[PDB]
Amino acid sequence: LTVASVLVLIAATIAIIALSPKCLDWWQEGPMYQIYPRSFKDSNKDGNGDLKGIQDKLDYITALNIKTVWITSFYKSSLKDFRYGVEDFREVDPIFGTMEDFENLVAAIHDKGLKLIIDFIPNHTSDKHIWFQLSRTRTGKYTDYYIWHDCTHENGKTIPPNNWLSVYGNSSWHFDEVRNQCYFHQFMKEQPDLNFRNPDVQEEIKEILRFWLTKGVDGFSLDAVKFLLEAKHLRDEIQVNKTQIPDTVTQYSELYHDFTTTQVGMHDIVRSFRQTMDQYSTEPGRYRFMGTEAYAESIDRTVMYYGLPFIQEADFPFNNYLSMLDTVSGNSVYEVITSWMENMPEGKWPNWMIGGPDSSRLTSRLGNQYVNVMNMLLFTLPGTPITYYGEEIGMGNIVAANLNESYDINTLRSKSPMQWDNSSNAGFSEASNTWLPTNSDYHTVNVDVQKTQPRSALKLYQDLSLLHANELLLNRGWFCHLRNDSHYVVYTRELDGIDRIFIVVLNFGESTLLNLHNMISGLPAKMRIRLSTNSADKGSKVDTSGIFLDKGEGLIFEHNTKNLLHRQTAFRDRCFVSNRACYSSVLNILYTSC
Amino acid sequence: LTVASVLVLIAATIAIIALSPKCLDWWQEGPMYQIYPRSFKDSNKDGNGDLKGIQDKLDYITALNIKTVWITSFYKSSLKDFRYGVEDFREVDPIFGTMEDFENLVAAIHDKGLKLIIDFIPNHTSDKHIWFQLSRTRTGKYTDYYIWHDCTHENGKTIPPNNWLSVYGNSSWHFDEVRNQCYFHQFMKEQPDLNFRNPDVQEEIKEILRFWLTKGVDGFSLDAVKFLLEAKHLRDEIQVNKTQIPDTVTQYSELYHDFTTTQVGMHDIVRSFRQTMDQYSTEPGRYRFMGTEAYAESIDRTVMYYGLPFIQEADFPFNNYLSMLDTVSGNSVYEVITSWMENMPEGKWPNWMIGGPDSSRLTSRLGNQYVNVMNMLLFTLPGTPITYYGEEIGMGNIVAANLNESYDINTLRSKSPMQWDNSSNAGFSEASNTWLPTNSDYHTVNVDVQKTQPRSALKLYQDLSLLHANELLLNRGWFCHLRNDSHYVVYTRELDGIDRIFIVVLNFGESTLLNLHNMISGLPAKMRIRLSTNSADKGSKVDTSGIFLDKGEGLIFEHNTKNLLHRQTAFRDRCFVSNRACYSSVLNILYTSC
Ligand SMILES: *[C@@H]1O[C@H](CO)[C@@H](O)[C@H](O)[C@H]1NC(C)=O
Ligand SMILES: *[C@@H]1O[C@H](CO)[C@@H](O)[C@H](O)[C@H]1NC(C)=O
Ligand SMILES: *[C@@H]1O[C@H](CO)[C@@H](O)[C@H](O)[C@H]1NC(C)=O
Ligand SMILES: *[C@@H]1O[C@H](CO)[C@@H](O)[C@H](O)[C@H]1NC(C)=O
Ligand SMILES: *[C@@H]1O[C@H](CO)[C@@H](O)[C@H](O)[C@H]1NC(C)=O
Ligand SMILES: *[C@@H]1O[C@H](CO)[C@@H](O)[C@H](O)[C@H]1NC(C)=O
Ligand SMILES: *[C@@H]1O[C@H](CO)[C@@H](O)[C@H](O)[C@H]1NC(C)=O
Ligand SMILES: *[C@@H]1O[C@H](CO)[C@@H](O)[C@H](O)[C@H]1NC(C)=O
Ligand SMILES: [Ca+2]
Ligand SMILES: [Ca+2]
Repeated sequence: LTVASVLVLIAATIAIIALSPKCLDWWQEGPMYQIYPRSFKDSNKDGNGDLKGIQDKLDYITALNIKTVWITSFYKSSLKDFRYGVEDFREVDPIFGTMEDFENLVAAIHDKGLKLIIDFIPNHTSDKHIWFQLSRTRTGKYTDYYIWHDCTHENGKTIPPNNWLSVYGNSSWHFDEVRNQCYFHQFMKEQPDLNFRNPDVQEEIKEILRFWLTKGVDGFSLDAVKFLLEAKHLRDEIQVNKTQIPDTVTQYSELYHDFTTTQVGMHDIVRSFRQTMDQYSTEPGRYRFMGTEAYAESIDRTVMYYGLPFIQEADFPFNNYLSMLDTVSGNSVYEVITSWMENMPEGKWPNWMIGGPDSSRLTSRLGNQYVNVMNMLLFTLPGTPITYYGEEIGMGNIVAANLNESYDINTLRSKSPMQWDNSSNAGFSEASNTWLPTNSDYHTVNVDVQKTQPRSALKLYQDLSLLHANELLLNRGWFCHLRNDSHYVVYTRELDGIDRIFIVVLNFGESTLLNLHNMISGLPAKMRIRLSTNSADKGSKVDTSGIFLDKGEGLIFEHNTKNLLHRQTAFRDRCFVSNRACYSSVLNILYTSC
Repeated sequence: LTVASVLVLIAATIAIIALSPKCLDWWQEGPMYQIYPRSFKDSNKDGNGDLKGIQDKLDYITALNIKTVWITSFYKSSLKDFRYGVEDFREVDPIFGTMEDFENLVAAIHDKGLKLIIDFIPNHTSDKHIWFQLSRTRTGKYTDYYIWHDCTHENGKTIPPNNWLSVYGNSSWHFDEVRNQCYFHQFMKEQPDLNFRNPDVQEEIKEILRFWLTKGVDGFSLDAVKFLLEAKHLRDEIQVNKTQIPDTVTQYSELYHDFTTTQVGMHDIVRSFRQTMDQYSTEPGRYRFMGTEAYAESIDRTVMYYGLPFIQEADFPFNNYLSMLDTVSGNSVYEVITSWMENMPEGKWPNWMIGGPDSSRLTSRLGNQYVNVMNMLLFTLPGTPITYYGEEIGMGNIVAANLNESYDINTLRSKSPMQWDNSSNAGFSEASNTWLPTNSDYHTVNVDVQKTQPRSALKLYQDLSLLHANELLLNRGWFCHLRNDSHYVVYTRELDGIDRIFIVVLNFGESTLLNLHNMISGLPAKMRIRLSTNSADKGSKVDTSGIFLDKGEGLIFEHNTKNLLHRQTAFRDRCFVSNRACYSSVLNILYTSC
């Protein structure tokens, strides 16, 4: 009998190994906390943030159950704004420390189990770059590193070869008196676009990627992908106003950009970036993440960066939606969620971010009442929640100050220093005359004040990430949304074998009442609030038929049943999942077939 | 001692297996002989060629050392010309036999060691197709199988949504009175373009590919790849003449086609076609070939179909060059060869074809004197030589006849029936009033006459394919061309370890004399002609300094030396190879490292 029982065990183990799904990578589980390196924490007492200040506050990052950091671009740049025109990719600016300060930051990050991500701008460079200074003199192989074209430039003004306009001004062809030819920049006067059609240039970007990968940056995040390649035929773009007179079109909005955005072969360059990073992802635990971050485009063009089922391009493109939305309601939020889940290919991992560097703050664009409900929506979605720095608490925008450095007046309100304490400059730096004035109402909004008091908008961010990390329904579960309303958004998170669902209700309306008996069938007489926007109500009792919800109010309901909505014939076109799996309570393991 | 000698043998075998390069596939070695199914051979005595007639003449195909057939598109088509508008992809027309006649043809081909290739047109369909007849009525899923757009069509004339013109006429948007909407065809009034943005349509093409792959067609050959996808924004194309008045542009030449050719995502559809055929290529000997056949475009766009080093797209695109060349000289032929070898990525397999269906005959475009020299150029190049039907001998064009069927007046001169015998209709068919009049001078030009007489332009095609198949220098060897001349084209074929080179000299001039001592160094006082255009110098003696060459004269010199040009520092930018390998005379095996 034992001789049969010994193989029945080996057959059981080989079945578990064959039925166990692939474990979620570090970029799939755990939220991200995007950090601005200049407005997070200062250590050397100079006025600007540094990489050492992020290492000192590393314990606070783990306190929020954060997995990845995604530090914003920190390079030796002559232009700190406008897509971060870099003049030296291998070196770091005098600010943010030195190369040794960066090596100690990534090492301390790996000791606490965290992951790092750095921004990468392969599209353009700076005017002070060693490649551009050698290109104007036609020195060696660098003579064709940029898009150069012969243009006429007489006594008074320059004439571009075409009407191609830059995103931040006029005349995206500028003339220089050294090379006597116009160069294509498309972003700014001091940001020449790096010609990617040169095989030498495409290989030079590989050396920059491998340089940081050996340091252990644990992935990249491309900035401008759709501006890589342009049309070889320097033809004029189609104007939006056909009757418009020429010599007047100077705005990037009044022009159809069909020859300077998303050209043939642009994705193949993105496909080659993943192939280079794949050489460093051979380790079982050391996987490399790659983000495209293509903003200001339609939904069908964003989902193209996910790749094809037979060729890998990128893990996921950064979800620009939910950030440009100024006025939120039941229909605007529902349209954004369905636009991403319906256009994304199946088996991919979505993502969501409420705010970012080039966007207004949450409480300044939506309001202080929507800070709690938007944080729950970020953690109750199947995608990877991405959080901006200072977004876990309610940090308002600041007025535009006149800085001597070349910085964008707009989109600078989000670069305010992090409010740590209630001391001078909100504890961001012990020095005076900081690079940006700290927000005025910092004595009432800071990490130290919100930690000591209950019912604050800091504990809600803590237990949401804890609920997202501990519970398996939020990590890898189905997403079944319930129709469309203008005063409430309700969706259900479920998984096979759990015998328990999560009902998330977000108001986004005007203090209306919800009847849960009209949306989901089979709910009992009473249901418990697992997580309330106002902590004073967690673990309370509310009946389904009639729920009092305020403006900025959101609830999470935990119901025990084996009546998952994803199994019913009605909820088949409104249920999405990335990794279909079945849970087993008896044998605590993940199953594919069930 | 023996205990050490036994492992020294195993170490030798495991070294040979590890150093042996990959064997050349069936599409890399052996020439192709493209056959027109309607003008090759008739069996049922009806007037038109059939697939059974190709089976009867299969022994002649093997007599030319031909590896692949590449039968031109033979489907149930309502339009036999203009890119072969098909109305039924799963069935065959009444002509060319039935489905059983095709199954007996592919089976007889595999018995003689030959390979088959069929043409595939996934771009468009016919008006009588079951998909188009079901699309005009909006019946089920077929309502979006074609590019439909709402257009105005009042009493007198239709108005297209844009100025997009077809390749064969005006107004590539036509109106139908059933669906009351304009459909996009881009080729002809009865050739609606199949909308590929529909996930259903892209999957329906997979079922057509798998249908023929189970029959054993041994690969496909796509017809129109650059016309698959179009721009979703129905914007007007840029006119070549800016001052041109609208309502007059009706020619495909006077318009820049930037929104209807080579769109973003077109290659991804081609990448998916190879992924479907890869499921049938798992066998070691049963490999599937895929050709793109993108004509009328630049060289940088044609080499993009070769694929990337990390994703396979196609084996090789069909080389449209060397066919549009009407007047041949030393510079026109040299530019074509260098344009393909310099733009093609390394490790790929090139190709060459002198003529085709949509091109004039060789002796009618170049002359009867250039028939012999162009056949040698096809077999002395590293690519896969592709030969049109009737091209091995000198077959002239015919005058344009008025046929009752919808056929193109031009490009029909190449569809003349094959001249087999000197009987009625040149032995093509025993019936009268054939579909196309056989060329008049068939009593002097036929396969039977050229076989019995020596010094004909049929034996030169036989021993060239024999020399290309037997000798390894022509199969997989280096290609080092010697500078540029206007009265002779000289290149050298060599391989490491052979200790012997092949010097090919083609005149393409006006009966000039060549001094071989000025081009290649190290040649002896006398050299032998392995293969000559005029089959009389085969084994003669000619000194290097001074060689008498006529207008249509070509020579192959076989020199024994270990001074290969590809090893010298001067001939490094003019030497190309696909599979770099080293030969060993002692051990008759192929080596990678040497
Ligand atoms: C165009 O050039 C002029 C001259 O500097 C400048 O004042 C103007 O701001 C430019 N247009 C835009 C939109 O920046
Ligand atoms: C822009 O379009 C409008 C037509 O609606 C008209 O003002 C004109 O065609 C254009 N404006 C100017 C100043 O030309
Ligand atoms: C800062 O916080 C501490 C404790 O919360 C408090 O005692 C102190 O009065 C505060 N100082 C200012 C300037 O707000
Ligand atoms: C739901 O969506 C449709 C179209 O988007 C809209 O017409 C309808 O008013 C919406 N229903 C509610 C309750 O908002
Ligand atoms: C345009 O339409 C007219 C009407 O049939 C036709 O005669 C003409 O041939 C068309 N143009 C071309 C280039 O075919
Ligand atoms: C085409 O271009 C030429 C200018 O070279 C001129 O004839 C005109 O602009 C165009 N022709 C017509 C008939 O409009
Ligand atoms: C055809 O060929 C045979 C042998 O070559 C010859 O005897 C006969 O006279 C020829 N007939 C015609 C009509 O050319
Ligand atoms: C070779 O090519 C160059 C440019 O294509 C041309 O100027 C030159 O005349 C050519 N030399 C000969 C002998 O044809
Ligand atoms: Ca660029
Ligand atoms: Ca099409």
